[PDB]
Amino acid sequence: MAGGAWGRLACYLEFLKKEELKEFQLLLANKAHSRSSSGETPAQPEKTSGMEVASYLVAQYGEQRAWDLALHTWEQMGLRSLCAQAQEGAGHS
Repeated sequence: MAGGAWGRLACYLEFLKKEELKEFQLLLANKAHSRSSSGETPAQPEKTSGMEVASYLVAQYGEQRAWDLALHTWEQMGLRSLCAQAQEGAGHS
């Protein structure tokens, strides 16, 4: 199935769990392409599954600054595999 604007998005977000899915949604909000003198976003997050972080991130931004910033946020953690899979022409494997 396709999504609101995700489909396969939540499949990437099925591999990882709180062990670094939390760090992902965290590191994101620090990087947060605004850049201003706080380095957070307003309204506390409430979304725990990868699916939920999907429909969350498209709300925060849209497809664009969701995924474009996501592909940075894996540079922070060190998920070169994800940054590969996301671009591999493959839709995971």
